Amino acid sequence: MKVQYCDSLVIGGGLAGLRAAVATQQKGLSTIVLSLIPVKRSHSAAAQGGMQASLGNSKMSDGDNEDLHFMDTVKGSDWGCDQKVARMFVNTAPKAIRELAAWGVPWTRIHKGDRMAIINAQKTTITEEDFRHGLIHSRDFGGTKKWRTCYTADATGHTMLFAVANECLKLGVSIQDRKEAIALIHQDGKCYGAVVRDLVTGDIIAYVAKGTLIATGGYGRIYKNTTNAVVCEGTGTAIALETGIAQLGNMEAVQFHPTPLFPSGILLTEGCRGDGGILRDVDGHRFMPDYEPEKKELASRDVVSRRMIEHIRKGKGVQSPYGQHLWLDISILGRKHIETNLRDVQEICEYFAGIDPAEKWAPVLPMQHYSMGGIRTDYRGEAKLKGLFSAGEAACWDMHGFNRLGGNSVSEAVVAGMIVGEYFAEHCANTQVDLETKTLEKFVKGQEAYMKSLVESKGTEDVFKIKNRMKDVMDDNVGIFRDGPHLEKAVKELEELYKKSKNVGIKNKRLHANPELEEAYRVPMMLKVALCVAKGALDRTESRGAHNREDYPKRDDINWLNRTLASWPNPEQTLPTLEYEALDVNEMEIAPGYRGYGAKGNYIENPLSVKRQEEIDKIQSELEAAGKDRHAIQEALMPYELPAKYKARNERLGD
Amino acid sequence: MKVQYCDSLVIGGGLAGLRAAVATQQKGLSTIVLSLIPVKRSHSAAAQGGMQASL
Amino acid sequence: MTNESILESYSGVTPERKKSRMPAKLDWWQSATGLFLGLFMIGHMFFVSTILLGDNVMLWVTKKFELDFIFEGGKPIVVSFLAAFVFAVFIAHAFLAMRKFPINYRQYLTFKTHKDLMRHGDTTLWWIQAMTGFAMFFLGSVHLYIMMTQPQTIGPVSSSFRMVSEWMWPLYLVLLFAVQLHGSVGLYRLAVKWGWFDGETPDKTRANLKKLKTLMSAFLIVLGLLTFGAYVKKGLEQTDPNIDYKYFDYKRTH
Amino acid sequence: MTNESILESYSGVTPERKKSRMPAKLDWWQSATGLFLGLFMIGHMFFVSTILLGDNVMLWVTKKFELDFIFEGGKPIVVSFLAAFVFAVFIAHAFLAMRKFPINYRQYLTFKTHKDLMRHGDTTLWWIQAMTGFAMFFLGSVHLYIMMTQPQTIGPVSSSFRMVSEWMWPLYLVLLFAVQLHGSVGLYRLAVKWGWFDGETPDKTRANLKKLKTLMSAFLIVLGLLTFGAYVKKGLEQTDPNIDYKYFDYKRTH
Amino acid sequence: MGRMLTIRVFKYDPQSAVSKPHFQEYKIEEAPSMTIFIVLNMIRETYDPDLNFDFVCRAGICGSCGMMINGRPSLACRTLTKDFEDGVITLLPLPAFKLIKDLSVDTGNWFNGMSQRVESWIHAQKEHDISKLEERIEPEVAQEVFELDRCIECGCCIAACGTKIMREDFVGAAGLNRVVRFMIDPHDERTDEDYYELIGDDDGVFGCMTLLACHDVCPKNLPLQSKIAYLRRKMVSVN
Ligand SMILES: *Cc1cc2c(cc1C)nc1c(=O)[nH]c(=O)nc-1n2C[C@H](O)[C@H](O)[C@H](O)COP(=O)(O)OP(=O)(O)OC[C@H]1O[C@@H](n2cnc3c(N)ncnc32)[C@H](O)[C@@H]1O
Ligand SMILES: *Cc1cc2c(cc1C)nc1c(=O)[nH]c(=O)nc-1n2C[C@H](O)[C@H](O)[C@H](O)COP(=O)(O)OP(=O)(O)OC[C@H]1O[C@@H](n2cnc3c(N)ncnc32)[C@H](O)[C@@H]1O
Ligand code: HEM
Ligand code: HEM
Ligand code: HEM
Ligand code: HEM
Ligand SMILES: CCCCCCCCCCCCO[C@@H]1O[C@H](CO)[C@@H](O[C@H]2O[C@H](CO)[C@@H](O)[C@H](O)[C@H]2O)[C@H](O)[C@H]1O
Ligand SMILES: CCCCCCCCCCCCO[C@@H]1O[C@H](CO)[C@@H](O[C@H]2O[C@H](CO)[C@@H](O)[C@H](O)[C@H]2O)[C@H](O)[C@H]1O
Ligand code: SF4
Ligand code: F3S
Ligand code: FES
Ligand code: NA
Repeated sequence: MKVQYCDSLVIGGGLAGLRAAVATQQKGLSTIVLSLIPVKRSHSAAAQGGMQASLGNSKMSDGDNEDLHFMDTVKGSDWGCDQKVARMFVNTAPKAIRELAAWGVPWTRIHKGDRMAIINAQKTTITEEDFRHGLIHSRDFGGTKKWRTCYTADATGHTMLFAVANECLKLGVSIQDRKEAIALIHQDGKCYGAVVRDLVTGDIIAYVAKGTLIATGGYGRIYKNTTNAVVCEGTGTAIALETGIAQLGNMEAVQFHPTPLFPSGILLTEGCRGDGGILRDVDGHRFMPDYEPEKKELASRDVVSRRMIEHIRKGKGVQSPYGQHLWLDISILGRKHIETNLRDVQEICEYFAGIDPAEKWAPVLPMQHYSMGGIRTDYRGEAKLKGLFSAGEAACWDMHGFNRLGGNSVSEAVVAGMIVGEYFAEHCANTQVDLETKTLEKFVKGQEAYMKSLVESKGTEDVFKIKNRMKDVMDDNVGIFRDGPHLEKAVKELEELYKKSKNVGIKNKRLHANPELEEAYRVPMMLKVALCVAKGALDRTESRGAHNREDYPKRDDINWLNRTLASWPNPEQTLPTLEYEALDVNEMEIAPGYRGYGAKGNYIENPLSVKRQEEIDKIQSELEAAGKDRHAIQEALMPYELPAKYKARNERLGD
Repeated sequence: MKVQYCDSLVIGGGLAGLRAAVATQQKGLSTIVLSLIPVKRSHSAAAQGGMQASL
Repeated sequence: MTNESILESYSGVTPERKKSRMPAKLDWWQSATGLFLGLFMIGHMFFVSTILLGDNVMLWVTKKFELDFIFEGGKPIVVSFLAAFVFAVFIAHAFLAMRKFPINYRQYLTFKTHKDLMRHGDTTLWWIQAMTGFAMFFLGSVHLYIMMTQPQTIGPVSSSFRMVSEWMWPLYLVLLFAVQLHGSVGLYRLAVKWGWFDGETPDKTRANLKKLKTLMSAFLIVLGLLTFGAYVKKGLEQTDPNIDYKYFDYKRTH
Repeated sequence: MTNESILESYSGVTPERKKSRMPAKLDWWQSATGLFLGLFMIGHMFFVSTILLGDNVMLWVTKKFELDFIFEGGKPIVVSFLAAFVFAVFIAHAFLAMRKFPINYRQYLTFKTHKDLMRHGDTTLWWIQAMTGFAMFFLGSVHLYIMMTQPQTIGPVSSSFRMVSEWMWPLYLVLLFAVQLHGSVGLYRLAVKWGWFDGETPDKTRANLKKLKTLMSAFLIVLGLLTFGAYVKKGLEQTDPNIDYKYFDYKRTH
Repeated sequence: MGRMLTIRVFKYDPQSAVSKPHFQEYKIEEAPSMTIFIVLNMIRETYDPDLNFDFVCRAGICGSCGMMINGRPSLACRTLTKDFEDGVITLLPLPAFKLIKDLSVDTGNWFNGMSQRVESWIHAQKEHDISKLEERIEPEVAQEVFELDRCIECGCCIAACGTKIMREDFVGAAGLNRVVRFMIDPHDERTDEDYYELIGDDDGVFGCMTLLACHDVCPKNLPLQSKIAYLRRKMVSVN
């Protein structure tokens, strides 16, 4: 039997996994990072919008602080997030940016002077004073009043990922790519590592550790149309689920992006509409103003996606052999503007769409983009299965609730990497494990037998036909608009698809470097993940954040002010088990209310919310009258925890 | 902490250790042989008298 | 061998534990010798082409290089020293540049295959650099030794004799294309290798250097072929069996 | 490039999944060309030394190589083909053997240091092989081209002219030691490399081959120096400015 | 219609004793905006699930899909079939990298090795306090660093380099670019002498023969030509 030991095992080489690895390795814990691909090719590398952090450096960032970032996050989540976690996040984001700057990330900097900027409420001139010169800049992104999105020109995710990966190399972290975790090793409610398949040699290896962290990204590829890399299939999510102990949170909470290139799904940055991009229908008609007279093109991304689908359903979509879509017209911004401020988007439409944006319109359609759902953890990042931690998009630390803020996800990956990294390091250093070879052998032999059965299967089902049908079902029934009737149909078909995935037969019999065998074990995993999404969507009878039920259009703060928890305790069951974790309004710094975007009074108020709100207004007034600072007031409203190393306050321009 | 696992650990790379390693390795047991020096330099190499066996 | 060279051979570093600076010096000298030869050849093509302006012209130029304004009829031995010097640089350059040839079957096969698959101009041109370089080991040496040992046989008449009667034309014809291709490509790569003229628009500079390289080559090749014909034509007219052409030009002013 | 060469370049093996046989063929040809040149040179030294037996002797030998017994006064062009052939083998050998030179600073430094530390005869001799080989790129080419293009100028009189008047003696003196050292060491290493004569007592055979190598070298060097003096002495006596020595020997029987 | 494309692919499984290197052909009907990414996946799902290849972002951002396409190392996800007026496309794995199988090679681990070799990370004596204002940097400087930091470690400049193909220890264009990227970063305190200890040898900057194929194939259009020359001038002047 092959066994590899390390004090800290990290599964996933994206921003979250790599940053967590730095945290453990820097304190002498031997750590290994497993990854399907070279770590610098992780999906994190595709982020071009930026990272949200309340630095307050630039003119449009002036006055920004943790409180403002906190409120944008909570309201954006439509109150589905754990507010204490959101607080840990916003207070740490500034230091994540600064640490990365020290690590060489080439953040775009502010230069003194005036600049022609688009405010879309007063596209005037912005002035940056001399004392702001040379500091980290920020741009308009995510719809926040305060511009706090930091960026490195047009490749933020790329430069951030490379810096953290390079730090891992500096520290001697063991990076092992083309290695896939296919099962978690656990006993007595504790996680001791993972069974890993070497994608090149086909060897099945047991990686044991005092602590295991899953940072495998999102599960967007269960959909046909997604902005995600082809490796975002949620297998990390599935292996946690298949332990029968760890739970997944809000899997039905999936966010879509309104303007990805159709049908590829290649992203066309938000800056397009932010600059002046125009959405047009089959007749070339600018339709957003018809639905949103005020906001128009610049409405909340959440609203734009809905309007786009509505417009298509009204029969105004463009017919295509790949389906219906709409148009994105950016030519109107002028060739000059495009080649100087959107040179990146121009290259995309040419290299893939084969069109010059300064002349022709780009086909677009809303597609799956971010996974708020994931492995459920406490504020420390630990799952119900002891010793198993999770961070990044793969988790449901839940700072996002039912709607993640644009720019908060790459921010979370690094921040969680830092915070969960500390708690994870502490766990690995202080915990003591009992590694029984009997158990290791059972898991390793079990997977070797599984691989053999797949290769020997005489089943007649085709894995690709099954995977492709799953993706259509998800797109057709679990998208922007959902209803009970269609969701019930989706669940039944997914369950049938799952049963058939067990009768798959493959042509190539080899155990090594076999992409067909890889699909044979990944697809069944994706189906169980899809089932958690679809079933969670069917059972959640309300509309909240990105989850829109046409048959239940209102946000129900009375019956659904909670979090969906999915599990799969019995390996024989064909449907996930769903339970609910109620959100305690008493522990909320901000009581439920109007989220800011969308129709007003579209939520069923909870009497407890009103009570708490009054309680909050009272505490504020009293302390505020007593001449107390925002920090002391915050503590009085909702105290939260932070590792000692990150307890410090964030110095800002002007203190 | 640095840890290395194998099913069968052999300490000593002379005739006895190496022959025992063959026994375990041939049946699929991952085995490691630890030695102070390259195994072919073990004292066993100095024997010039011979090996007793009733052929 | 010295103690320091032993310590460097065995440790991989100098006694101060630093990497040798020799690789840097060798790189510098390879390019320096290359630059010298490249410029020298341009001047060489202009002087040797004076034959196109008339026998009296090149004859006059020839006498100047022999320090006419210092010695009576000039001393041919001056050209011998000049030739010896250029020969030394020729050898030093070949010695250093030779380090860059594919050196075994594997390297040769894989590079040749890569060159044909890529169809990349600057890669193909390096191959030409290597080929012409190897060829000049044999072609250039012949010419250099003769110029060094028979300087008094240089002239509109004597040079034409060697060209035709001594059958040097086949070697000159091949050497002409070899050294011009090698030389122009080399000067071009030298420019982009060290980036002396990069400036603010490197891609434009390179695009211009490539054009200049082609023009220079075309012009010098034409000029070279014309000059070639001149020497050949004259050599074919030397039919008087009673005239000593080889030393004719010398037998004019000692 | 062919599909097979692409498959071999990218996979490291032939389409049949076997290692290329080219390395073997190249090794064979390197030695074959070396053997040819080594033997050729021995014969060359005997025929060029006939000058020691008298002008009429070498003159007679010279006419035979020009196929005297087939053509009137023999055709010098015969020697041109002979020279061309040897030149081709010369180039092919240099091309193949060149693969064995130290090719970068590190290799040069470490080998040179090793050679001086070891004070090992056969290792030092290889260094001499490499040095003399590199030197002949320049020395040998000069002589080969001339023999190929001016075969009618070979003779007890004409050869002495080139030797002295055309200043070929300095090149011949150096080339003499270079090719003899290179040649004898090469034939010796060839014997122990392929072990043609190993037999039952390899160490004795090698000990004898080394002795034979030294004797052969000594004898041929002496003979070479005597022959050198002969050509030089005669060349120094050609003082008649009215006699065309270069083509004298040719002007005897067309 | 959409014209019939002839896809010729290199296939070889070094881990299988019976595998022999060879080409396999496929007939694919071209479609609008079709890329090699779409072509290879069509082949995998409907014609030959044996074929190995690596795609991740399918947007030309991650550097995963480099391969020889009609003799030129390119990003398959960014290559359009339309651009081949002939309908014949030959795919080979990137040379100069360890072959895994068919079109799949190990670029990732060679790059990690390269990154360690040139010590690809900020070298600074003191750690800046992350709870305080960041050190100021001129915007032009940040932009210059970003330009060289755009490298996606695709390996195209490594495979395009005849020098690397012949001499495997050569650090490559990507390695030379990485050195300059830190050289011009004010945060890194290394001097010219420090960099010389890294690439001041025949396996480093002096091993470059200026073939410039790296510059001409780089999908990110990095200024390799001028940056390598810049480095060469500085390293040759050390001491
Ligand atoms: C898709 C996308 C997302 C995105 C964005 C643009 C695009 C095209 N732009 C953003 C932006 O401007 N601002 C922002 O805040 N977020 C943006 N996002 C979303 C964001 O990039 C992601 O949420 C974030 O990068 C997620 O990071 P994370 O570290 O969590 O994950 P990852 O980068 O996807 O990497 C996952 C790793 O897991 C390995 N893996 C997966 N499964 C396995 C198994 N079974 N075994 C072993 N390893 C596994 C992957 O290989 C990878 O390394
Ligand atoms: C000394 C001697 C013995 C001998 C002999 C001639 C000499 C000079 N001639 C013999 C003969 O003709 N016939 C005969 O039957 N026996 C003869 N002997 C004795 C015989 O050779 C020995 O008894 C026999 O070789 C012992 O074999 P064994 O496999 O037991 O041991 P070894 O060869 O000495 O190797 C010991 C290995 O252990 C490693 N080592 C030791 N300590 C450590 C620690 N702490 N950690 C890791 N490795 C360790 C050594 O490195 C070695 O490989
Ligand atoms: C009049 C004769 C010659 C001229 C004008 C000349 C000129 C040049 C020039 C200008 C360069 C550029 C050097 C550099 O990039 O640093 C060059 C390169 C080179 N030369 Fe020559 N050369 C001559 C003879 C030779 C000979 C005899 C050889 C034989 C070994 C040779 C082999 C090479 C090679 C292989 C290169 C490429 C070196 C590299 O890639 O670094 N050259 N030469
Ligand atoms: C200081 C050294 C040199 C001197 C004095 C010199 C002199 C001459 C002279 C006088 C000629 C005319 C024909 C003749 O007299 O035989 C000539 C021709 C020629 N030389 Fe040189 N040369 C020198 C170096 C070189 C070198 C290094 C090369 C190239 C490796 C070279 C290449 C040629 C070529 C190709 C021709 C033919 C010109 C034509 O036909 O266009 N020479 N040289
Ligand atoms: C009349 C001229 C020459 C003669 C008589 C000659 C003869 C030989 C002989 C007999 C060998 C043995 C080959 C073997 O071991 O397979 C040898 C080796 C060698 N020769 Fe020459 N050679 C001549 C010219 C040259 C030239 C121009 C070069 C220049 C590159 C050269 C470079 C070498 C080298 C480096 C070796 C050693 C090869 C090895 O170690 O495998 N030779 N030569
Ligand atoms: C078929 C080709 C060859 C022919 C026809 C030939 C002919 C001659 C002749 C006639 C001489 C006398 C001097 C003169 O006429 O200039 C001579 C001398 C000489 N040759 Fe060759 N040779 C040939 C090849 C070689 C080769 C390949 C080498 C060595 C690389 C060589 C080395 C020498 C040396 C060193 C001398 C001086 C002899 C002495 O002074 O002892 N020859 N050759
Ligand atoms: C172009 C000048 C070359 C510069 C000199 C240094 C590099 C070349 C010599 C070192 C490597 C030896 O190179 C080896 O030569 C032999 C030629 O007999 C080649 O042999 C191959 O090409 C030659 C020439 O097209 C064919 O006639 C032959 O049938 C074919 O098998 C080997 O594929 C090559 O690997
Ligand atoms: C002897 C013939 C050599 C065969 C040709 C192929 C091998 C040699 C060339 C390839 C390697 C380059 O070799 C490099 O040359 C330079 C000469 O300028 C040497 O330089 C060293 O030796 C030379 C000669 O004694 C000294 O004048 C110099 O001061 C010293 O630093 C380098 O230590 C060597 O590594
Ligand atoms: S320098 Fe260009 S071609 Fe080379 S790895 Fe980087 S992005 Fe790819
Ligand atoms: S192609 Fe290679 S030789 Fe230098 S110029 Fe680029 S790294
Ligand atoms: S798949 Fe990422 S660049 Fe091609
Ligand atoms: Na999530």
